[PDB]
Amino acid sequence: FVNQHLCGSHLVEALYLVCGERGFFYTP
Amino acid sequence: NQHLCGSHLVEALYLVCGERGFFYTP
Amino acid sequence: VNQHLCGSHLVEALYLVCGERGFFYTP
Amino acid sequence: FVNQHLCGSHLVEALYLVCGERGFFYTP
Amino acid sequence: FVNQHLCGSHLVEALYLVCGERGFFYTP
Amino acid sequence: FVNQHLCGSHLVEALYLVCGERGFFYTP
Amino acid sequence: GIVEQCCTSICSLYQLENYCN
Amino acid sequence: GIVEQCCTSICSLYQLENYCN
Amino acid sequence: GIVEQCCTSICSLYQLENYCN
Amino acid sequence: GIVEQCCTSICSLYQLENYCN
Amino acid sequence: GIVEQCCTSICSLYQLENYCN
Amino acid sequence: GIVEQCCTSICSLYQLENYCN
Ligand SMILES: [Cl-]
Ligand SMILES: [Cl-]
Ligand SMILES: [Zn+2]
Ligand SMILES: [Zn+2]
Repeated sequence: FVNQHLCGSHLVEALYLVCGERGFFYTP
Repeated sequence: NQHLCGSHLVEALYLVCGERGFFYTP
Repeated sequence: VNQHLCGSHLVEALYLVCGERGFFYTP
Repeated sequence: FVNQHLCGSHLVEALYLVCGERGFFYTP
Repeated sequence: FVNQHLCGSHLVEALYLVCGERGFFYTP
Repeated sequence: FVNQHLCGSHLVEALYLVCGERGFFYTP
Repeated sequence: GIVEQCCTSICSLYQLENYCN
Repeated sequence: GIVEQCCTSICSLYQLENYCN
Repeated sequence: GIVEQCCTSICSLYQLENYCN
Repeated sequence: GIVEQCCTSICSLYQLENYCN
Repeated sequence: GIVEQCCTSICSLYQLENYCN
Repeated sequence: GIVEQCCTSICSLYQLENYCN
């Protein structure tokens, strides 16, 4: 689904900002 | 400079890695 | 709007994917 | 060449908005 | 849905660009 | 400065997320 | 607001200019 | 996962923080 | 075009590459 | 201002929050 | 080109429109 | 890491792919 795809793109951006030095795990 | 670049990296990794995804560490 | 937003992500994707080749964007 | 690469990313975004239905040719 | 949130995110990008040195006000 | 210009784009993006319903006043 | 006007239909550059300072 | 919870409804900074490493 | 092929089903790196110069 | 603090040095969310309305 | 003209000094939208096809 | 390798010189797609998990 392209809607999940576009949303996920904004999620990793938010996580990038929010999680900081901890970083994060992304997996669909 | 590194924070801005890293933002584009994560966007790039999101696209390139596909179903695998990735782990982001600074 | 959704089609416009999708296009915004597509041209970013092409910028990355096409590299030195570049691309032709037409709506 | 990271600055030119980061700039190019924002340039195409900008072109995407400004050109509307005309579209644009992007070339490095 | 998060459509309005995703949309607003692209809106502030466009306003940043359209407005130049003037800048803008952002209120939902 | 184009580097300053690129940075501000990421700033308004971030403020959009952080400020939520508060919103913000962008002014260079 | 801007969401009502510009998230249902694409706003022109002129319409975007409305929210400039 | 993060998609069902945060792509169906908007997630707060706090909700997003759960998916941090 | 690319919008028709890539805005409902996700396009791969390979599929996107078809629209490069 | 925000450029001095967040473009020469990295700003956290908490730091960004100072520039909210 | 556009990189030479617009990546050290800011190009306005009006200036950018020159690169539309 | 990725910042050292890809923020000083541009990384190709394949080089970026090295950091997929
Ligand atoms: Cl979107
Ligand atoms: Cl940047
Ligand atoms: Zn988007
Ligand atoms: Zn950037």
